[PDB]
Amino acid sequence: MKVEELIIDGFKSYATRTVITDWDPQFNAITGLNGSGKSNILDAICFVLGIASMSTVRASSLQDLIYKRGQAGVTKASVTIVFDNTDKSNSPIGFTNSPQISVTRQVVLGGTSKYLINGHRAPQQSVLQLFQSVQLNINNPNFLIMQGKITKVLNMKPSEILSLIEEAAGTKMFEDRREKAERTMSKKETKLQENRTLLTEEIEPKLEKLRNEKRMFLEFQSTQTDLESKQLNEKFQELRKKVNPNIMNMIENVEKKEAALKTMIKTIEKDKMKIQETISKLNEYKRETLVKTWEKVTLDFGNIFADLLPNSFAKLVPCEGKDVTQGLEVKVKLGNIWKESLIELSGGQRSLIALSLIMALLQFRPAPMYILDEVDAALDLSHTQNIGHLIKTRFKGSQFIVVSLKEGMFANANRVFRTRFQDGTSVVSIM
Amino acid sequence: LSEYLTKFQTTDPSRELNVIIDQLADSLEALIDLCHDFPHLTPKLQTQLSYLISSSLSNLSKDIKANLGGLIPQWKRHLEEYGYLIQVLLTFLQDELHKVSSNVELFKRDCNQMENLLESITKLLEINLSKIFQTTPEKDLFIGLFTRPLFVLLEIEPVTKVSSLKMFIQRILAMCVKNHGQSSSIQSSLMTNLTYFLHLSVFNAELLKLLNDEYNYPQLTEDILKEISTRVFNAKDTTGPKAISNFLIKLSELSPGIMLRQMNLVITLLNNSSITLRCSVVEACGNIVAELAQDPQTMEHYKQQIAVLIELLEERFQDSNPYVRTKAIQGCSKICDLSSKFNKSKAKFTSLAVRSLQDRSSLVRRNSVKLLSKLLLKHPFKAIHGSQLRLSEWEEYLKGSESQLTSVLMKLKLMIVYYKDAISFIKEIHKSIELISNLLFSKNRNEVLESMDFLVLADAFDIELSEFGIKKMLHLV
Amino acid sequence: TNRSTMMANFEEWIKMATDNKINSRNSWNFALIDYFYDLDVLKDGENNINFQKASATLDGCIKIYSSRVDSVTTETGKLLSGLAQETTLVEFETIKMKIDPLFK
DNA sequence: AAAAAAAAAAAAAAAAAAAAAAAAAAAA
DNA sequence: TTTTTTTTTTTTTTTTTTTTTTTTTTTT
Ligand SMILES: Nc1ncnc2c1ncn2[C@@H]1O[C@H](COP(=O)(O)OP(=O)(O)O)[C@@H](O)[C@H]1O
Ligand code: BEF
Ligand SMILES: [Mg+2]
Repeated sequence: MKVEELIIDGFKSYATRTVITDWDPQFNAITGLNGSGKSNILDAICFVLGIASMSTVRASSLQDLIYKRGQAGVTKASVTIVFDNTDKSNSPIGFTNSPQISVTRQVVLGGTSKYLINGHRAPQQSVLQLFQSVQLNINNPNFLIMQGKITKVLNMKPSEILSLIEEAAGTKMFEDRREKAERTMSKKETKLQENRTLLTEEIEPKLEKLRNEKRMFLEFQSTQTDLESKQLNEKFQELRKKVNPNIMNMIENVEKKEAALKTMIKTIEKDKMKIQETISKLNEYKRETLVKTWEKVTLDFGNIFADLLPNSFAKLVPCEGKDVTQGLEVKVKLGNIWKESLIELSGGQRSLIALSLIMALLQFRPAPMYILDEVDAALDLSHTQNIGHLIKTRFKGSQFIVVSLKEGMFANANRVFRTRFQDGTSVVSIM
Repeated sequence: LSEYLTKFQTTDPSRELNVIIDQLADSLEALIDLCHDFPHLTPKLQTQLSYLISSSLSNLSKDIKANLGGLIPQWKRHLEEYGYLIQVLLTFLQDELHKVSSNVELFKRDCNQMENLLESITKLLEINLSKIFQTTPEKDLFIGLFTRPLFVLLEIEPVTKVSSLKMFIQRILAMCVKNHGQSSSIQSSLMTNLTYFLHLSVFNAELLKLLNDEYNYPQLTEDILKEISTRVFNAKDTTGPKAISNFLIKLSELSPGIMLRQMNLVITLLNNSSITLRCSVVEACGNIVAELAQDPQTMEHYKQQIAVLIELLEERFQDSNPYVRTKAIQGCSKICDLSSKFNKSKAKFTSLAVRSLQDRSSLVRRNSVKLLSKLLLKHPFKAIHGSQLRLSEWEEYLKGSESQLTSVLMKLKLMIVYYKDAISFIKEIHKSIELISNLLFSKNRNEVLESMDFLVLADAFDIELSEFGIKKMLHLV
Repeated sequence: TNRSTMMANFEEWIKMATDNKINSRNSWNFALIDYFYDLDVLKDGENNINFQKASATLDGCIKIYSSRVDSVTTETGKLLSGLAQETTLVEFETIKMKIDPLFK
């Protein structure tokens, strides 16, 4: 996606309209004092993507994301992100013809999460599929690491590791969408059955009623041609109760419309059957796609962990007796012995394992951006420098936004953004 | 004939085409067989065949006009096959015309041959055609053979859009309803089109206006209005109600006087829960009064009807939804924009507006303030004694008139009544200005702009409290 | 040359589905469900399924299905409307509504 | 005796769809 | 300039998704 500018207005510490540009699409680092606003910048980036879990980014509701709740004068908080669509390979499916895409999220004391795409109002869903189509699914992230969560990566359940694996190769964004499609189709079949019930319950007896009214006219027509004597005139006068002189046109129109309705219903059923068959073949295919993705990610994970620490290895394996689709767990080997439990590993070792997994996922399919918050918290200076050098040189590919407090990673960073809490708000400067 | 219709509904040509041309200028079956293969036959020969049949039909119409026992059965039979053939032509032309615009050069070609056939059919229909078909069923079937393809063609939206074809169809239907006594069938067809489509309400209204104005035949539109009043709708579609609302609005804007006759029964539609229907009824009443206030003979004839419509207009300000109130406010705005009588109704409008300024609906508030602004701009109290109103000055003039107080008695009584009405109007305007200054701090940008415009107009028409609002406006920075 | 036309129609239909421009009127005009059934459109150059295209096709198919269901429902409503042949006033009390700049 | 996963239902809140009014571009 | 069409933006109503408790459960 290659974001090039970020606009923050009224969001947490950034009360004034701060626009930060010149994003080098190779390596971006953010530095500053404690409480400067680097994690606030990351939180603002997370906000525009459409995060739903409010407890994630240091908040309880939508009101506290504004400068000072609903008070202090600031009433609206807007976050704007602008990417670059020069490369059409890594472009949204529905926005391949629109370069320089922009996404804005605004929150007001009255309103809730107003979304704008390219200046036009869009629903929350629209931005959700927009960001999911480019692997930026923030609800179940594969590129996002918060502050203090680097050591807890190995503590996630096997189901979440499986979801992390599925985030690659497009396996994700498919389970939830099939589930939503099934819910929508089940809801629509209730209405379809309702329409069929009214068609077969009330309309048909009216069809026989109008057919009975049709015969009466055929006779009454002859009676009229003779009239054109007194007893026949009296009979004609008495029969002018259900004659319905315009029965022919009305019954013809009703029959034509009913035939059209039946054809539409039959085509709807055929479309339903085709959709179900397509979904079946699609998930049968994604099963093997997941097999390939798991194998490749496991091999890359092992290689990266072997490279990071010379005398260690790692792998991803299914459960003790369950298959791959049930869940995936991490196994580590030190020296020549495997470790039964991962709880005895060091914090630095856990951080290295998490980084190796993230880099394996990048090597399989690089996400447009990778965001890291205090990634070197439990890593020594040598490991921090090695990680920074490897990110600068070997991995590349994607755009890295790393918040670091140690010189090891931002010494060689291609672009550096330095934050100061100047006067009530936070400001960002180059280098 | 009947077997031919049953079969048609259930279901190198160039060499024969030249033969048919010479013969006209078992050959009858050959022409039908040639005409039955239009979807496969080349578009080139279709134009020539249509021109030939149009010319032959026009020549036969001219011959019939020149003639009028005689050879009545022969001419009747010949007209019967010609009507069947022109129905086949119309059906085959609307075929693939439904396909196109659902290319454009074929569209123009089809439309052109269509207007040719429309001139041919109008020349056919201009004759009396009454004595040749003694029995009513035969005439009904013959003219249905003409009309049903016309409605099937009107089903297509560009056909309704194109003015030439629309006018030709309207003229055909007007002539039919005027002379062939098929009001019931035409009304039923129009009602089916209205209830099944949304793009034919304007067409129906224009056809009814043409029929009325140029044929002196309001029976069809009165029957249509009665049927619309007596119909009931279901909640799920709302498309029938929307089409009926559009048709009513168009008919009110075009020809209000004729529909005034059946508006007494049309009012019963307001009891329905249809928002569109209620809005259409109130807007139609407003349009009728607005376009009938011009004619003094029309007032002298329909004082009671206009009064009851206006009274319903004031009374409809109270409803759960704001849309009917907004439509009533536009009706009142049109009435007050009219330069005419009913100063009592104008004062009632002023009172209703100042009372409804505090509505929870921003749209209704905006429209009430706009109504009050137009009232200030065209208040009747400006013919004499200037056009500037001031509370202290008017009170001083009233006190002077009271101190000074047959012909002289009535003059003083009228002056006192006028001064009291002016004082009441100025008090209501002062209250409205105060309320609008209070309300100015509102979220709606359009509401703020229109309240500012009202305050500016009130300040221009010098008022003691206007400066108050002016200061409020200064506070809008 | 059918492949190029199919790709163009697929692209425009996916764009329209993303733009949320599909409704009941244009339901029976753009039938991409047939293209969804023939998965050759949503394949890469190595006979692999492009799941972003698959998700787009699923979204379009569901939207078109919902639009067609709504069209059937309104046609049925029209049929019952064509075959089927108070006290809306409310007291005005319920219609009542019931320093910031310089302070800011 | 005692410690922690887990299925389940209703209340509140975010959000999408329907419907009409206002504003800018386009054809006659 | 006048009129039709687009489209965007104003509420109102309904829909969907959240988070509350409420029990229910089994192995140590
Ligand atoms: N809703 C809020 N309103 C006002 N200030 C906030 C809000 N949320 C966070 N802050 C302030 O912003 C700062 C964020 O610092 P942070 O970016 O986490 O520092 P670092 O980047 O060094 O981790 C905190 O010190 C906090 O006081
Ligand atoms: F806990 Be060690 F510093 F990795
Ligand atoms: Mg932080």
